[PDB]
Amino acid sequence: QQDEYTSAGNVTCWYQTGIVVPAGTPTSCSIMCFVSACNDFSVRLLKDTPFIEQSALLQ
Amino acid sequence: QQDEYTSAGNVTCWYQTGIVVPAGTPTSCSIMCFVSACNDFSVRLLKDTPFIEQSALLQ
Amino acid sequence: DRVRSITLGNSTITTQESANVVVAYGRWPEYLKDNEATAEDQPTQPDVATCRFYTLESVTWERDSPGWWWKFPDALKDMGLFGQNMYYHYLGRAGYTIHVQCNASKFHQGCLMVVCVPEAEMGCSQVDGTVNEHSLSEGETAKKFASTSTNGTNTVQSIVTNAGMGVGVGNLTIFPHQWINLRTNNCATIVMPYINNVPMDNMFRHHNFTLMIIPFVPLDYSSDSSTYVPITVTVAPMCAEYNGLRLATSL
Amino acid sequence: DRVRSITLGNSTITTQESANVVVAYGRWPEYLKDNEATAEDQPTQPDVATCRFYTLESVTWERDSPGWWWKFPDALKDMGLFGQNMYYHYLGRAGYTIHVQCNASKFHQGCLMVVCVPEAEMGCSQVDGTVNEHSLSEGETAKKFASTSTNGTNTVQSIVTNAGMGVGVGNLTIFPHQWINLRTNNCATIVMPYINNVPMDNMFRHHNFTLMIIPFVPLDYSSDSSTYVPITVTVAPMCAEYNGLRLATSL
Amino acid sequence: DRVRSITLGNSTITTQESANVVVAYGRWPEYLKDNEATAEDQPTQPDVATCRFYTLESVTWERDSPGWWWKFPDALKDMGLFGQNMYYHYLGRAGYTIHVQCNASKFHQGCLMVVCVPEAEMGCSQVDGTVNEHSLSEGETAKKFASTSTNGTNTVQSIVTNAGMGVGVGNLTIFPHQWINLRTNNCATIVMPYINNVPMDNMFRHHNFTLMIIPFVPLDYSSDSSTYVPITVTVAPMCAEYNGLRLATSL
Repeated sequence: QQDEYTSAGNVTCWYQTGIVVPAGTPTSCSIMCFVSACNDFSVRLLKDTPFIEQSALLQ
Repeated sequence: QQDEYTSAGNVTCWYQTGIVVPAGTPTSCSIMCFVSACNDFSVRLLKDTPFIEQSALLQ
Repeated sequence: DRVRSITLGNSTITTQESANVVVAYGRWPEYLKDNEATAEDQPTQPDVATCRFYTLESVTWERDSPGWWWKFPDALKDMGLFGQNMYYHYLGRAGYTIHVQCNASKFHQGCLMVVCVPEAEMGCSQVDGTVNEHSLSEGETAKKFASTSTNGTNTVQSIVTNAGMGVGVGNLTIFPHQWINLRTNNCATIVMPYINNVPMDNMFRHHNFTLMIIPFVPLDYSSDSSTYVPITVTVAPMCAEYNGLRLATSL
Repeated sequence: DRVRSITLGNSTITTQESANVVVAYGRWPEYLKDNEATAEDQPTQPDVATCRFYTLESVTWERDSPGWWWKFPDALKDMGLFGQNMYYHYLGRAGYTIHVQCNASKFHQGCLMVVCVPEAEMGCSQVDGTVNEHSLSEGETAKKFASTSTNGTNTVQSIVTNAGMGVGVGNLTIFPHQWINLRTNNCATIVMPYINNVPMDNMFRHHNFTLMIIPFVPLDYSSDSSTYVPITVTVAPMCAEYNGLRLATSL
Repeated sequence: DRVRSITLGNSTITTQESANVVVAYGRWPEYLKDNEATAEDQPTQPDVATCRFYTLESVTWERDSPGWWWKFPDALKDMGLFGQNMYYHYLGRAGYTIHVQCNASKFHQGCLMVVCVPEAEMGCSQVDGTVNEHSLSEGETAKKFASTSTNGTNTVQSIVTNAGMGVGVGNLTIFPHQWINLRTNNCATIVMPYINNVPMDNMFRHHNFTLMIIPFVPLDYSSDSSTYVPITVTVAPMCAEYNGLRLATSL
């Protein structure tokens, strides 16, 4: 639950040259992004998650 | 300063088959040519060059 | 693996999209040996003035093109000193390196067969008739296969399906050959040794082999791709020998 | 053989279509040694805060584009801690790695020359005049070569054929250079050592080298291919040293 | 490195644009051992009549296609002798090799995810309801994911973003998977071992795994490029075993 004291920064992307295509090709393209953790990664202090909830039993 | 006695010949280029392109490509293309000397090359008899000249001092 | 360089005499060919090289029957050209010779005079061997690449004139591959053929020798009788050595001697002997070039873009399509046929004897369009040499060959200019059955006198029966020899054209793969598939490669190369039933022969009287170029898949392209696609042949003699020097013949 | 990776500091560049790397005269950058120094105070060497890739702003390659140039240093004087170390010292020294990127499709065409010229002294469009520094450089923004002879006062004579130096533009291959041929590669890389007649120098007063990007074959394309094709430069200093610490200068 | 050949039984697959092969969890299929068996009768092992590639029917990838799924087994219950051995026994066991093919030109674009999900239990579009087996599977014909929330009775809730399981579709990479990126490769291959909580099981009652094909980047093309682009699946069982022979069941 990050606050201003433990902030980590930002990521940005820019055109270094631009996209060049020949005739007969679609002009627009798309990029996809994947995330994962490295081999020095770890966590601690177990807690309950805020993503699941119920209003009564039998759910 | 080559004369008819020390002539060296000529160079020519021709289509061996022709240029073939698919649809969606520019038809015209261009070729470039570079010149250099081999490892058996040499010169002699120093002289002044005819490419630089002046009409008065301070030039 | 696709790049190749061939040097002969003062000529060199480079290529960047070659398949391989066909050596006709596993035999490279070579000179005549002593236990196989019959002519007794000392032969001449020019060795760089004759053994080099000569380029013929090009043809235009169109959307409906049946194919082309040349006859060897007699396509090199006006080529430098090879032709001059042909005119002054009675007997000659040589192998060959053939190189066919045709390039196109990745948006074109088509497939050519390049084949060398030894002793390709041809028939006349009139069955009660005989052929003449003008209908067989035009030197460095190519003869053209036809699209249907031919008629009239003195022309060769040249519908492509029979290859002008009374055979099926799909069986010509029995001879030394390669393919030019426009999506794969852009050149073919065949190395042919001397093939005959006698050790030497007269080069004006006898055609040793015919070169055939036949498209199986026609040329196709789309909206604004290049329309002009040429094909070019280049031939180099190898281990050339001559015997029987006299005054120059006249055709 | 075409894939390359370069790491400096906290920055990395990958490429999948590179030709090779040019090392200017066979010499890699290095620090100043003891038997070649003249300044006596201990120098500072930041070593990861200054030696890393900085990216400039991009230009648009159009169908009729004459070319562009930058001056180094003075194009990196507002770049992080390299610029701050430039402002507080009297003497500096560094080599560089330059990387130019421009990608396009297999249906485009064009050819660029990327060249680094040491001590590129330029002339004014008025022959009875002198140049000023605004006409020589705009920092991270590029100056533009022209299409014809230039006129008016205070501008540099910038017709591309003379490269603004009174030479033939086709001879610039005497300097360290590479080519970007759109059908072959999409990036150029040059490693430049420190080149001067003195071991250190002031970085605001002296331009050590000019970077020129000149298209020899213009950009061309067809019906509905992409029209926007940008070019991007990225530069990293190497073995950076500073001497003579005082208060910060002001331009 | 991109060419591959796979032989099983009397069938062979060649490919010239493959990425690699995924082995589900580092485990290859194998037969059941003696210290893990519970059923006592001698099992049958046909070994070439069942372990071979069977091809299903193809689907058409259109510009707005949500995706497709199949259930295994029950997609091979009418395939040769594998299906016949399924109908006469009570217990069966097998691993699989899956191969998905989709080719296109260098002027097309698109990206597909190919994933195998063990025990893919699905939900009904009515939340106070239960599913039936016709809505889960149609044998060799594919079920189709949807574009929005589904309604009506007896159909599966099939909006692609939730994958019909109540999860995020971008996390399905936790399972064995590959990608088909039209500019990179044209086929995917996954080798799946037997995965269950019991050593054998009945093949009509239990779906062991679901195969999902989901496009993340839709298919796009320009003026006169080909519009019809099909996708094809081919599956081969491996180390197939059966137990409990009786009369043939009837569905």
